Amino acid sequence: GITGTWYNQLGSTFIVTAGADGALTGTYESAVGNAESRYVLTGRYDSAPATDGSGTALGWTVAFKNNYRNAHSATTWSGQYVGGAEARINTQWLLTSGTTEANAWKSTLVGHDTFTK
Amino acid sequence: GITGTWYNQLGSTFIVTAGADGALTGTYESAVGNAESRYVLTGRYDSAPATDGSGTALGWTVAFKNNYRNAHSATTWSGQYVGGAEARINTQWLLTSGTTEANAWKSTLVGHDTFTK
Amino acid sequence: GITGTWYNQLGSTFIVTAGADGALTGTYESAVGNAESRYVLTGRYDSAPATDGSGTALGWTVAFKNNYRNAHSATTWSGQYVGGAEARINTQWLLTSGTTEANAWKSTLVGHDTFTK
Amino acid sequence: GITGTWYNQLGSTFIVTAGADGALTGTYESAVGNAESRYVLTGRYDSAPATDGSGTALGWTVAFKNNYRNAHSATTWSGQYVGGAEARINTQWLLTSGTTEANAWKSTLVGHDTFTK
Ligand SMILES: O=C(O)CCCC[C@@H]1SC[C@@H]2NC(=O)N[C@@H]21
Ligand SMILES: O=C(O)CCCC[C@@H]1SC[C@@H]2NC(=O)N[C@@H]21
Ligand SMILES: O=C(O)CCCC[C@@H]1SC[C@@H]2NC(=O)N[C@@H]21
Ligand SMILES: O=C(O)CCCC[C@H]1SC[C@@H]2NC(=O)N[C@@H]21
Repeated sequence: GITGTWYNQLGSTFIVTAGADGALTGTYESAVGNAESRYVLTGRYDSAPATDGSGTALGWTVAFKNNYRNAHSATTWSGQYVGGAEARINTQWLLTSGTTEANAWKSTLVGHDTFTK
Repeated sequence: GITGTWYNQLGSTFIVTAGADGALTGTYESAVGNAESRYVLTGRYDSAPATDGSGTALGWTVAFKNNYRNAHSATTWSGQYVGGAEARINTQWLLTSGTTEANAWKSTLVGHDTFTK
Repeated sequence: GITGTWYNQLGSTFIVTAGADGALTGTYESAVGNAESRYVLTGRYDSAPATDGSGTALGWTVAFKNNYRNAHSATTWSGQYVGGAEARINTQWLLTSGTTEANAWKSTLVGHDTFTK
Repeated sequence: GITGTWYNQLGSTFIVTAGADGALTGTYESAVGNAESRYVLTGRYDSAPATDGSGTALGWTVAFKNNYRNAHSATTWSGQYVGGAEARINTQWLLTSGTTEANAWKSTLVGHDTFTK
């Protein structure tokens, strides 16, 4: 279900593997922003969701540093996986950049991503 | 540095190790909500931040499922390590609960936690 | 342009008048939550947006109290208006409920609504 | 108890009057950002809050355009008034800037301000 290759609305690619333990591991490639090639991701998901048609809560983090460049930022996605013919992962994210103390009021962007297979 | 035992304004406890690879691993114990005992966390951080006075960007995730309890929820903290006169982690977070499609509009809480050692 | 009747993805109805002052006034009707009938809204908008084809910044508030009921809550929508053939208002919102101090950590939901005519 | 002159952690100044209907009217002056002098604000508040110790839900908007400047941006504050010894208004905010479609993913900042009398 959650494991596989997903794409959002900006065209970024989320490649993820959901493990026994509730662990998420894989790779993120952004189509936008100060980003090039793939980045490591890690996260967690609820490995025993409610049985009432509820979705599956999950979240993951990407620090946008790889061998090619470093944006000095990290993003976390919070959302849920909804399985089925039209499987989706619906999220909201927070992108925090390293700022000085004086600019910290402006260090965090908020947005929402929708991923489909 | 980031490795260590941190507490937030609620009294929750964040125990982390920062790997040289940009990995964050540890446990989280919440003082509030539908939680008891400790939860695995996993995250990422900028392992080569700027030194221009800027903080260190980081994020992590906790799914609130352990051997004791399952809240069917996942929270992500996005923020930055500030190495001022005091060690501090300022974050904003997103908590998403598993919900049916009907209730998805009301699935996600947002807040802000500050951590000191 | 902004002035008109708008509907979001949940089926809520936003009727507003954009004033010369940069004032937004109207009524809001939610299809979801603890709400019946129309509610008073007020907001503001950039009455002189960039000419580069950027959208128009705006926001508005609704306290969910009227003669029918009082949810002891208030939402604020923050976003931009984009004109043309398929004019749209894309927003993110914050919904804060009155709580005790002990429960302030869970007082605020976050979401996103997209409005069309 | 909401009416009056408030200051936040950044040094911004917030002058409000709460109307009986449940209106919020006033001016806002920002210590930071692409801002100078006063800005009209407007908003709503729960004029009939619970009487169990809960705060009063409120919200307000500021479009950062005035005689002096236009940032092509709007901020909304959502949160609650905690009355008593140290009157507080705890908020979270969304700041949206007019952008083109291409940059829309990065148009919104999120933050939180604490105001005191
Ligand atoms: O009630 C649940 O669903 C478990 C949530 C755990 C508590 C939340 S996570 C964000 C915030 N920071 C904390 O230390 N506790 C709350
Ligand atoms: O339940 C309440 O506290 C009052 C109803 C709030 C409904 C919310 S406001 C954000 C979202 N957009 C809508 O059109 N309805 C919901
Ligand atoms: O720079 C702009 O686009 C306009 C000024 C922005 C000031 C922001 S609004 C949120 C935060 N709280 C404040 O008191 N000031 C900043
Ligand atoms: O700081 C940067 O510019 C690098 C990261 C790129 C931004 C992101 S993360 C949220 C959004 N979703 C997505 O696929 N790309 C952008």
